[PDB]
Amino acid sequence: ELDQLRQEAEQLKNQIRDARKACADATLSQITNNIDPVGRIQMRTRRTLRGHLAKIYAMHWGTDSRLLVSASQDGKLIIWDSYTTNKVHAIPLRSSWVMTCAYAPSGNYVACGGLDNICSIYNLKTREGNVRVSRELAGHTGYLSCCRFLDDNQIVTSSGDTTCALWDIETGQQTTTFTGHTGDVMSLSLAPDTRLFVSGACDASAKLWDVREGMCRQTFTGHESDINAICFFPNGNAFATGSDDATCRLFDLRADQELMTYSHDNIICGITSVSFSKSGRLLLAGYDDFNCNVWDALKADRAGVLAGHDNRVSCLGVTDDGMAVATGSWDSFLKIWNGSS
Amino acid sequence: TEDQRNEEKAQREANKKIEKQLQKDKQVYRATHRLLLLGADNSGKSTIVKQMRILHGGSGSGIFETKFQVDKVNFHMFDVGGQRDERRKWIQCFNDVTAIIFVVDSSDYNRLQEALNDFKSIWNNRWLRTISVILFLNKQDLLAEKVLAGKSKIEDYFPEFARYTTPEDATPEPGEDPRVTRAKYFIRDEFLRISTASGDGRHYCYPHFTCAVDTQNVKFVFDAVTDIIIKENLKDCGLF
Amino acid sequence: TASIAQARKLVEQLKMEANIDRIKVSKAAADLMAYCEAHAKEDPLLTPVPASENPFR
Amino acid sequence: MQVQLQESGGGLVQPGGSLRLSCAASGFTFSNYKMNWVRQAPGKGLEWVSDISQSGASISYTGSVKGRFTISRDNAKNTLYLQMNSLKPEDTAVYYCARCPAPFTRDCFDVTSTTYAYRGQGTQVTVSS
Amino acid sequence: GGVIKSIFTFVLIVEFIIGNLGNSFIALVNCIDWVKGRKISSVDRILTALAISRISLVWLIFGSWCVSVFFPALFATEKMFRMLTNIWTVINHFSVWLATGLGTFYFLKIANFSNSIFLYLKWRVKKVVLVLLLVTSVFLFLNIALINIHINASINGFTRFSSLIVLTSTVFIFIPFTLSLAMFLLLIFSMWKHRKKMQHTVKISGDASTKAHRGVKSVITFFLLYAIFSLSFFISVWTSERLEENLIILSQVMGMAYPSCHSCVLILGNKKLRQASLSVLLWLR
Ligand SMILES: CC(C)CCC[C@@H](C)[C@H]1CC[C@H]2[C@@H]3CC=C4C[C@@H](O)CC[C@]4(C)[C@H]3CC[C@]12C
Ligand SMILES: COc1cccc2c1cc([N+](=O)[O-])c1c(C(=O)O)cc3c(c12)OCO3
Ligand SMILES: COc1cccc2c1cc([N+](=O)[O-])c1c(C(=O)O)cc3c(c12)OCO3
Repeated sequence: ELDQLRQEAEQLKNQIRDARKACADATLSQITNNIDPVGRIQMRTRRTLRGHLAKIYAMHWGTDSRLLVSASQDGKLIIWDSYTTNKVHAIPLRSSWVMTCAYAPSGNYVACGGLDNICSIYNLKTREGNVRVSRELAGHTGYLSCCRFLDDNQIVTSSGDTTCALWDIETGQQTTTFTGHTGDVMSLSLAPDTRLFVSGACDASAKLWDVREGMCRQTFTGHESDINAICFFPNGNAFATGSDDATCRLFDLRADQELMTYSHDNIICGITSVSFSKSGRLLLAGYDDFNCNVWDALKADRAGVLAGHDNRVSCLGVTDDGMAVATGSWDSFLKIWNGSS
Repeated sequence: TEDQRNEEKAQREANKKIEKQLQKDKQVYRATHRLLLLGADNSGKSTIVKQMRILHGGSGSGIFETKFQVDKVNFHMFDVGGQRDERRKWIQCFNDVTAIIFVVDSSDYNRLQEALNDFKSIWNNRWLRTISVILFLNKQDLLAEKVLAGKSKIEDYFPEFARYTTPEDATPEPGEDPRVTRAKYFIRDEFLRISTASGDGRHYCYPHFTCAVDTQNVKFVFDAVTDIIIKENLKDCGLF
Repeated sequence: TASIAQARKLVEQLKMEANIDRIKVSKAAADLMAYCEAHAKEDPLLTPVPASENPFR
Repeated sequence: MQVQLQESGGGLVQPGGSLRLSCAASGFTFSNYKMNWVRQAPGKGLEWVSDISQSGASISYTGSVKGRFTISRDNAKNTLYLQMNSLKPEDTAVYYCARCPAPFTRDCFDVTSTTYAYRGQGTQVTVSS
Repeated sequence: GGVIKSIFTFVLIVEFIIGNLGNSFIALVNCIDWVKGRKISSVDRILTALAISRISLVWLIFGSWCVSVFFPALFATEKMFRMLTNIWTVINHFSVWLATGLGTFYFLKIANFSNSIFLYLKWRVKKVVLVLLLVTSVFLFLNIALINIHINASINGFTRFSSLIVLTSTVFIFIPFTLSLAMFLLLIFSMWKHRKKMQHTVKISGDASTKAHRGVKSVITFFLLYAIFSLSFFISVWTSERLEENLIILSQVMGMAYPSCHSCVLILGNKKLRQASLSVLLWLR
């Protein structure tokens, strides 16, 4: 009866495709034909943040848009004050292989993870001095690719074991395990309302999970390679996925289908990191060609190029106030980029 | 104001302490070499980690790291065994390693093609084009014990062994049959044909047949690492 | 029976996904239009903030 | 759309026969993806068999299929072909076509993995007499 | 008399030309890479500094020759002579010690010695070369003092005096050169020991090794040729009490030999410069 289930799966997939085709009344490029072009946007490196030894794999901005946490492959988590390019804390890490870092929205805890399979949560505002490992979360049978804090107590971590998870820091145990991805879950982003989160995997898919319920609401397909960068629209009703097919794609939750594909013939490298500006008009995508590209989101025009990194730009993040964009590369450098009037 | 001035002075003092610690860490980091152990499950890579963990000290959760001191030169070996069989995404964490020790079973003849395909994949990665591979053809004793005993001729797989002669260079061990040499160097020549028929001038493959003597293996790793360091110094000096 | 269970889980998830209310592309694209237009003035990367107010001067 | 690779062909064939396995791929630009053929023998793991590059210039095989089998890559029809000459009982296996991970690359790893996204369901080739 | 003078003049013109093309090539290629946002290694920074210093030296020597032929009046003002000598001593000191600093860079990054001092200096190559220049500033000062002492003594009391100052500056260039040659020999010794170790260990070769060997042979050839030529010049000045009436042109050609020949060797040795030279040769054809 396996053949019967396969036939039923094919029929349901065809039905969903037909529903999507019915819902595709027009193409986003048609509605955004009348938009005045964003113009050539040229932001400069306001501050270069040096001090890391090995490559920088992931960075996260704090809610105050001033402190940023950076993970390096040498085993270092540095909390930089972007305004004065001064390092506040330099946490040594047990396992040097770090691929994710998170700043708690409360600005108290810093998360890290990687090839050690463990999400290490570090308390910064301790009763005493120094920075110590507040908690270590184990239970993921794969490399931790992205970890994000919901509150000061709950953290969602996506791992290479084709699984995302929700952890209670105090309990130290998984509360809800999100399964259904076939490939390794690489990037994970939360909605502005921390109710749903969309996770991109290596199976050329993204999935919209409900945090409390624990079920995969929708699955978005369309990429031809690994979705290795995810980022919610500031509205919360769309997201952007960067893949190794050298394409970014704007998927939409309500229509449950792609809206538009940002790609160019010149670029053949995969996209490393994807971030939406505060207004959602700009998609800053990091590429393997040692530079970032700023696309228009509503149109598909390449608004700008953030050249200035020697190696691939591994991490990219816009601040909550949108005033700056930090791009960290494999050359042990993060650069803050800001636009000049 | 005064309070702001005191806060900025404190921030600069913390930054200075962090910079001192980072300078010390940089000294240690440049004093240690990164070795990534890759190979099949039948290959004895874990045996290698244990062999040099209890020979010069070592650290001792997924990654089985170890750190030792061979003639004052620090080495940081590590094996990633806690992950899944998909490796296109975490292998990228090892682009700056000094070397990749690829341990090959070299005694089963069934997974040898799988080993060659893995070697090709490692050799051709954009993130591993600049990384030299120290190839450790392990299980030489078993290779011999099967080659003399007959039973399963190697010619069944890899048909080119029918039209293969022992390389004129050669280096047979004191007591050894010519057939053992031919099989051994045929496997090594398959690996070197995979290595050389690709990017040159950025990374090299160092072949070594693993023996029961541990000191020879550690010496080969040390010598290969020294060659890699000298070659990367040549490249950074623009004399290559 | 692992394949049977995997296929059953796949078809159950696909059934959950199929009967999901879906809005036309035009309406949701217009929503993205409205969000981009309403919040365009407060985006510093799109419209650069004066150096007096920019903290990365 | 979804990455799909449907394989067709394969069946009971007497030893020493020939058979064409056709993998029709949809959902991606067939042109710029190195493509492999991988089989799985019963009671055994997945073994890479052949690979062909984007333009078709580079074709590589294993020892057991060095001269017997051939690989064709029709870009216009978005199809891959494995021609199977002088079949042997050692070839009784489930055959899959694998679009290896990244475009414009030949350094692709997870083609023989236990679980792999861009791999077809496959066709069962039995060479029972 | 006239024949040797004309021969030396033609040799001087050729040295001017090859120095100009070589050093302008180095400076232009590195500046092109810089303005185009390409890689800028420390070795090409030292190459830029060396090329600029060498082109300045070549300009100074050719201006000296222009003064001595096309306007032979300011050459004997007893003040322009001292001024030219002092500027040449300063620029040549900077250039020769920068070449020795490039040698120290190569030695401290490529050589593999087990001695504790070598490792201690190995991790501070920029500090080592900067300290080298700042220290050898004492050699610069003492050379300037000795040249000035000799010129004042001659003025108070010039072919023998010119010979003696030629000898003094030749010594002050021989010291950095001998240090650079000894350091190159130590690097070659490290190469030989490492090759012996890997031959015992078994290792394969390639085309890049062949190119590196060609570069090493070129550098050895240049060092030997310069050593024999400069020793010949020193012996000719010291011994030939005939005063060698045309000593000035010989001094100019010997002074300009280094900034041209060594720039050519550096072009042929550096991988980036070699690729640029091949590209330019292809573009010409
Ligand atoms: C052999 C190697 C070290 C090169 C040596 C070059 C030295 C010896 C050369 C280069 C520049 C030369 C000087 C250039 C111009 C003049 C002015 C003239 O009225 C007297 C000779 C005098 C003062 C030369 C003396 C020799 C000199 C200093
Ligand atoms: C292909 O060129 C080189 C290859 C390897 C070494 C050297 C070298 C070229 C030069 N050089 O500049 O002609 C030097 C010098 C020098 O002459 O400064 C001094 C040295 C050297 C080298 O090795 C250590 O000491
Ligand atoms: C301690 O070992 C060395 C010290 C100093 C130089 C070299 C060297 C070792 C090697 N090597 O790798 O054997 C080389 C090679 C080569 O053989 O690649 C080519 C070169 C070299 C060296 O100097 C310039 O050209």
